[PDB]
Amino acid sequence: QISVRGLAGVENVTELKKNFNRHLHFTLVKDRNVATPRDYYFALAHTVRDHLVGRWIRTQQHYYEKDPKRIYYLSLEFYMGRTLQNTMVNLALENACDEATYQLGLDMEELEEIEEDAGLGNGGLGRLAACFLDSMATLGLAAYGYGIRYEFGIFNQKICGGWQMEEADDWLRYGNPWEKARPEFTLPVHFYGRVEHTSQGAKWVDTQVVLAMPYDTPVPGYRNNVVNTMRLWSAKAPNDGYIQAVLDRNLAENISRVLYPNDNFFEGKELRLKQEYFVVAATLQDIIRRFKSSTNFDAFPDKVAIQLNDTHPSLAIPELMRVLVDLERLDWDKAWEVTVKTCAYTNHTVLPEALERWPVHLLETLLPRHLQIIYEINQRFLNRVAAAFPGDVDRLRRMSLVEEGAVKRINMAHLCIAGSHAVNGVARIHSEILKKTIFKDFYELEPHKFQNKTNGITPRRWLVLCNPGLAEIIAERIGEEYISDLDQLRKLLSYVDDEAFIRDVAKVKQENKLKFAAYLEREYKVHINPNSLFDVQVKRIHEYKRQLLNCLHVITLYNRIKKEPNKFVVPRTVMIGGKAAPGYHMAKMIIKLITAIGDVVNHDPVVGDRLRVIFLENYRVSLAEKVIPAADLSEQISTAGTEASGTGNMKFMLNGALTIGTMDGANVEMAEEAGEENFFIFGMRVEDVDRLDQRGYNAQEYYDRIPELRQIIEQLSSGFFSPKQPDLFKDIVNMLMHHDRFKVFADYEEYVKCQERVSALYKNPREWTRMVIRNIATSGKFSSDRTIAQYAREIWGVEPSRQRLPA
Amino acid sequence: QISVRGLAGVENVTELKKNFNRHLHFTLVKDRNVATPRDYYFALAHTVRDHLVGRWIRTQQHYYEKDPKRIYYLSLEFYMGRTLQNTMVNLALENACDEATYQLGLDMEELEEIEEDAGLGNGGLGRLAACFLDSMATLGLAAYGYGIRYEFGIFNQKICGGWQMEEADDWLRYGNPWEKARPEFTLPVHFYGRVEHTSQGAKWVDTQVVLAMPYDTPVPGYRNNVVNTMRLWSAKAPNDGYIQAVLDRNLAENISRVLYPNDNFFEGKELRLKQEYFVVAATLQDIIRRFKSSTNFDAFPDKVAIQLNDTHPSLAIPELMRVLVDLERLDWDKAWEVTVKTCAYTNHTVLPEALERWPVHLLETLLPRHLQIIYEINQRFLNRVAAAFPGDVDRLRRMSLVEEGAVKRINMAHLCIAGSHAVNGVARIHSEILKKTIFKDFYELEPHKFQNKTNGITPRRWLVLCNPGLAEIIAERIGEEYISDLDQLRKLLSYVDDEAFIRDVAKVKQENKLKFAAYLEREYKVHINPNSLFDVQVKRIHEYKRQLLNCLHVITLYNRIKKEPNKFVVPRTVMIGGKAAPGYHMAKMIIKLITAIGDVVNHDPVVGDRLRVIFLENYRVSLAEKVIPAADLSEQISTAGTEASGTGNMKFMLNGALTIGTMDGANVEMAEEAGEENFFIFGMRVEDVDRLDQRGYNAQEYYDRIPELRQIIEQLSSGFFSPKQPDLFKDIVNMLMHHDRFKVFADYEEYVKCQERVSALYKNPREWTRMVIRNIATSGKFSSDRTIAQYAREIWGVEPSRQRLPA
Ligand SMILES: CC(C)(C)c1ccc(C(=O)NC(=O)N[C@@H]2O[C@H](CO)[C@@H](O)[C@H](O)[C@H]2O)cc1
Ligand SMILES: CC(C)(C)c1ccc(C(=O)NC(=O)N[C@@H]2O[C@H](CO)[C@@H](O)[C@H](O)[C@H]2O)cc1
Ligand SMILES: O=c1[nH]cnc2c1ncn2[C@@H]1O[C@H](COP(=O)(O)O)[C@@H](O)[C@H]1O
Ligand SMILES: O=c1[nH]cnc2c1ncn2[C@@H]1O[C@H](COP(=O)(O)O)[C@@H](O)[C@H]1O
Ligand SMILES: *Cc1c(COP(=O)(O)O)cnc(C)c1O
Ligand SMILES: *Cc1c(COP(=O)(O)O)cnc(C)c1O
Repeated sequence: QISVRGLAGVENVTELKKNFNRHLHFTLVKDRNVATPRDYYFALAHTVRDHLVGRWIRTQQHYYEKDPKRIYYLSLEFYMGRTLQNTMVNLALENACDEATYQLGLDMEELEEIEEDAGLGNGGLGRLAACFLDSMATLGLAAYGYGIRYEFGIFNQKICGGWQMEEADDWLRYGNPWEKARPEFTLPVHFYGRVEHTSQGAKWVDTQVVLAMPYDTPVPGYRNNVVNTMRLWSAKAPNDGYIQAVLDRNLAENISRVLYPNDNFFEGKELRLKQEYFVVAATLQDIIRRFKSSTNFDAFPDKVAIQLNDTHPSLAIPELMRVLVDLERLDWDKAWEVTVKTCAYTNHTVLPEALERWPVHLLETLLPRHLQIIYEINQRFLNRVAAAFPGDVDRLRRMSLVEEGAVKRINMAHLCIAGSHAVNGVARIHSEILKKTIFKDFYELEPHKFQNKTNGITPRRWLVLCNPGLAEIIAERIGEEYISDLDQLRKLLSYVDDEAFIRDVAKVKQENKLKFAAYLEREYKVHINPNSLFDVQVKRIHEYKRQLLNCLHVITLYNRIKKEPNKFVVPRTVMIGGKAAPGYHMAKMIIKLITAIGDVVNHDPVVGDRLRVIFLENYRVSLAEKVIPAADLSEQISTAGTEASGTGNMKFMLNGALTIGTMDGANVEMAEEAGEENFFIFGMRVEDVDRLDQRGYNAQEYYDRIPELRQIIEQLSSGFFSPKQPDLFKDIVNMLMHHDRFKVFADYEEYVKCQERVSALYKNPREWTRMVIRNIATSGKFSSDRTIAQYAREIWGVEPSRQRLPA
Repeated sequence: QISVRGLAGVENVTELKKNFNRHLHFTLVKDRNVATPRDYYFALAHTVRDHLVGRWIRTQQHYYEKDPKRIYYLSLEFYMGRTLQNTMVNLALENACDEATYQLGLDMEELEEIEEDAGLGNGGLGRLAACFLDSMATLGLAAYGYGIRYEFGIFNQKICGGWQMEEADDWLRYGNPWEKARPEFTLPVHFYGRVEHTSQGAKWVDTQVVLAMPYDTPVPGYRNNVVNTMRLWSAKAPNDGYIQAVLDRNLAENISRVLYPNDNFFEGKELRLKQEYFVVAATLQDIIRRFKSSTNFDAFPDKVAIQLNDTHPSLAIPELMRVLVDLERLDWDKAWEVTVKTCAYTNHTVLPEALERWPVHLLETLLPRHLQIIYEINQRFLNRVAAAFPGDVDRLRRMSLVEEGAVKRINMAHLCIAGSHAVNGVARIHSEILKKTIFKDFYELEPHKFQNKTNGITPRRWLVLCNPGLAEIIAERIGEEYISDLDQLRKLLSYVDDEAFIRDVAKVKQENKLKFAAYLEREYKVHINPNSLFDVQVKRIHEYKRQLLNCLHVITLYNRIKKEPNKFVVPRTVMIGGKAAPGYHMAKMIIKLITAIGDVVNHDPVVGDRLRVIFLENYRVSLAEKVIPAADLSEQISTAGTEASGTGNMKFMLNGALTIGTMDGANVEMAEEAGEENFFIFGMRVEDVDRLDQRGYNAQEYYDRIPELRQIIEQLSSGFFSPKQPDLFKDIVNMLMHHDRFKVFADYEEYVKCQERVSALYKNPREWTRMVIRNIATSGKFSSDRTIAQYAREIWGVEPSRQRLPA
């Protein structure tokens, strides 16, 4: 149908059709008479998977022969989503599979909806790992993603009576055609035990063993025949009254059972610590095995890079030391030199409650040798600080890896900085804040260590796959090369006054909105006006992300309508979606508030179709691919200095939405690229937040001076949005009035005013679309290909390559 | 190589080779350079599996079209063993696969050894179900095997310091290529809750739900293109703080985790009760669904037969009533008529400790509605007894399904007789004992209900597969038809004086013994003399099976050698193998005794190679296929009246061993078929055991009157067989002297004398072999094809058919 989806050649279509039928018969053991749409999905999945295999085997043997430096990306999260369409796109099979399935009497889009998301992540950090895997394969790097194969990923979110309900994400129920179990490569991981000192060093003895079984998933590059590996570990009990002993195997296998869904507050839970060590210990054995199959560990950093995605795999640092010192018998200083040159650490937040600080007593019991190594790292590190800053005793206590107090803790971020040659933030403003605030002491000691690597998203999934209509109209003008070189989108600026292109951009958006409006009715029975402004905020529910500020605007619009009903206002569909961490009470209250506002707003006859408030249930990668192409306005309204980067912001920019946002995270660089005149910027900057903190933030002041804000707070308190439980939202009101860390009231006035400027522009479709074109055209910097190329050159010491491998 | 293994045509060999390579590449994701023998096994398994699929789909659709009466064989055990060779044999692919693999540079026999046994059973009862599945497919019956997919089958047995150690049988670790998961056909099973009475009958409410997910395994008939289904249920939790709730899913899924390995003593364990209901509830929903896809349940018994393998699935009876009465709204009397005509029950033991008697309080909590139904069945049944035998109050308490006492129990055997139209024993003597002793009252009420169905074994696995050499020399003389018509073996009697045939039979046995002698050295480092008499007792360790009597003979031979060292004795290799139930202390002591005897006997220089005692570790189906073809003497020495049938006895007879045994179980019919002169019969008959019980069994009498027996007991007591723990075997001595239920001493003298007659004949190879020929020639009755044909005609009301389906 469309050009960017590849060729539908007679020979390939014929071939796909027969392999589809072969799988339906031999693989699924079904005939056409009893086959369901799910059976047809699996037959297609296996057919497409066949095309990966040859390339997968030859890529991996190519690495064995040529022995390039290997990149190991360690993460507890890989938020992969669906694999079928992505595979077709990267292999140039989409039009051929569409044609083949059409000829068999099937709709491929319907078959695509059957696949479960691989939801092995919480949000941005997990999705970043997924985009990075795609870019690393596309750039021809010898890269491996290492993580945990959770049996249950992020919970499915049900909304019952306006409240979030969690249910198990049983994503493996019908099987996973993409993975290959490798039980032959199972490795032992040790826990507990004790440390024995002998003539020849320390020995870790009397341990309990858990087996780590790898499952490999192919990661195809974009049309370069490169297929890399994501290896995820599954926990297995070793084979050595009777009935109970067998049933107790579950205890060991619980390690890989479920993803921890708390993304707001660090809890030192033992099972989580086991998960973190499990991935680290199994992965490092793999790394060393592969290195030895190339005695001398001087070349180790020349052949290995380990990237730590946050501090979650930080135990890699003392584990590498343990292996080099205890097992390989290297002296401490040499082992440390190797470790530092091998490891690099990425930080994703400055919020203190989201930083890992493990109680010493847990590490003492679970990993006694690792604690000894950490103490030794700390002593040697603090000797360097003391020599650099003589007599500065407070610096010594501030920089210590060991935190004293009620309970002693290890600061995993401090461990990571000490043991890494590079530390990066994820957007320019974020990396600056790190140097000026929480890691200031470390920056003063080792300035060379600190870098910025602004985040990005893959334009394969986040344009070509989810928005083929926009990809096509772009390709008509400038060709197809931009898909792996997103900077080429700048060429679109010469079409900003092109009447045909303006109309096409606006047409693609309208089609996306109609399609999403139809999805909503079919799947959830909710009716929206497709001519309204699609006002979208989708992301995990957090106080810092300020879904509450959005809520206040929505109520303001409602109250204004009720005051002057016969006055014209630009119609809006306000959509808010995202999951809340199960133990995050305030986030769960915010979801309830959103639905409660909807219950009042959506049923007021005076409002009509001029304002609709919808909570988007079960927000996940597959839903993002649907809603983002349909959005007109992207809400990126975190308190300045709190959102390290954001990546959803970039997805919306690439897909033709305009952005309303604070000068926070990557928003700053986005506005810089597009021009501030083409962005809806409002609110306090970081410096204004700082000035307000020094003075003391008093929410009462805003309540007293803004009548419209007062009315909303009174409405909340009095039970206007909860008639049968008048005090339902008292926690929210109390927080806003007395202990709001994120200064919602302080940005209210400027936010509302900025929103009026948005409505004013939307009234002029031609100028709206021209501003959209200016955004899409300057979104090139935010490709994860750019991000990964910078990691490769500036941290890993390897050169990217767009050169194709033989098919 | 050999004729019975089929054709190796140029076209088939070429085809198998390329499909092997396709699976290695696309299915296993491996290249020849890194592939291991295990990879090669899996590639072959998938290639052979492909040939099943077409026939599997067409067999099942044929049943849907023709709608024949369906046979449902319900068992908690299916002792399947390995599947690869059996599949090749039944599909006539063995020579072709041998040739194809040879041309690829691989040894197929080596690849065969890689496959794990499906050890989903304990012993004879579980293996009977497996043989029955093979025969039902071979006889063209629309038969389904229904059971539980245990994650862990019968434990692997390790011997450490002479003691049995158990370890988990992780048979699914590398995957199972034979099964197909059918998650789309998952069904709910209910537990706990309470019973609510309404206007329209009872309702079972407030239950906990566990999901039953089916896995289907193909069961190919012998060269008839029939492929039936074995459906095994796996337990799954339904999808509806957070972390713990997810981890607690294990509780539900534990139902299908492990096979209970106690085959000696009934323990009323709750998890076992859950297993029994789980298989029954899921299976019956399947049966009813399939029946409704043919309102009127009058035709139900015309379209459905349910065979209960022991009382383990006895809950089928009240569950069928529950469904018909509570859900389908049939009146009680009609539902009962249907139930009785549908169900049949097979008994496998008369030993009271092995009979299921479930505590009322467990059933009350777990299955409250089923208990109500059982009580109602009992009241109506006892009203019939009272009308038939007026005033016989003791009969009423004897026949009750409810047993009064300290704890009230349900007698599941009584439930089965009441609710079945047919009750059978498993050998003629066994079925007679049932009528005369434990089920006498029931036989007097309903004589028509009671039948015999003498057990059998499949000649595919137990001759063609495990003993191809013997199968071939038989086929040379009489052709190949005997493989599915074992009675044709009678034609071999005209070759009893044929000098060529005598030599060939003796040659095949010698080759089998050399091969097994080599297996022992290679896998266990034990050295045996292949010219000795192979004296074999393999079966589960039980007091009734009297491995202890064998032990006493072995010590007698040793003591006789030590007394007269320079006297000639026929050299023997005495092999004893079998697992003991983990909680069966006496059985574990018996294993220790066997190894302890070996430790003394095998290292005495005076003995030389004249006597060797070996414990065969980890006895299982795959080991039986190796040792049975190598045996000269089959030990079948249970106390008369205790072994219901035996099936191992039949395996040895088919494979050219002579039998030493008591007149117990099927031994009686075996001796009848072969002629008593061609059997080594010794010991008390059932009547002699009865006379001894009435008198009172006093072991001291035998000790006092037999000097050779006294010496052995003194040796045991004094620590001759345990120098470092002199009192190690005190439990065994005490049992033998004071509380031996199985009268080991009473059969000692006749056993030893009979063993001398065996040695005398072995000294004359020609006459030994002629007696062997007489046994093989008359083993035809003991084919499970004969057994199943009798079930089909006399119980199920269906006609067998050797007619081939189109390929
Ligand atoms: C330590 C613990 C509380 C368990 C925890 C666990 C997970 C998270 C988590 O999911 N954390 C994020 O997604 N972090 C996100 O990372 C992306 C990518 O750089 C950024 O764009 C975004 O600004 C940042 O908030 C945060 C905290
Ligand atoms: C009730 C419980 C104690 C759990 C239990 C569980 C399993 C068994 C068990 O495995 N039981 C047998 O194998 N029984 C065997 O069945 C075969 C086939 O008919 C006969 O040849 C043989 O004589 C008989 O002992 C016996 C008892
Ligand atoms: O020892 C070897 N000989 C030949 N190829 C090898 C060897 N080891 C690894 N490979 C290749 O590398 C791949 C496996 O890589 P690895 O398991 O990640 O180390 C396989 O697909 C092989 O093609
Ligand atoms: O409704 C039907 N239409 C056509 N074939 C059916 C239907 N139901 C069952 N079958 C056939 O019967 C087989 C499944 O049988 P069942 O699941 O055991 O009842 C399938 O392989 C089909 O070929
Ligand atoms: C991109 C993405 C995120 C991250 O969004 P932010 O607005 O940057 O927090 C979270 N969840 C999903 C499913 C995503 O795709
Ligand atoms: C045949 C068989 C049995 C049954 O043997 P008996 O001597 O009849 O008890 C037990 N286990 C296995 C593995 C068998 O093959």
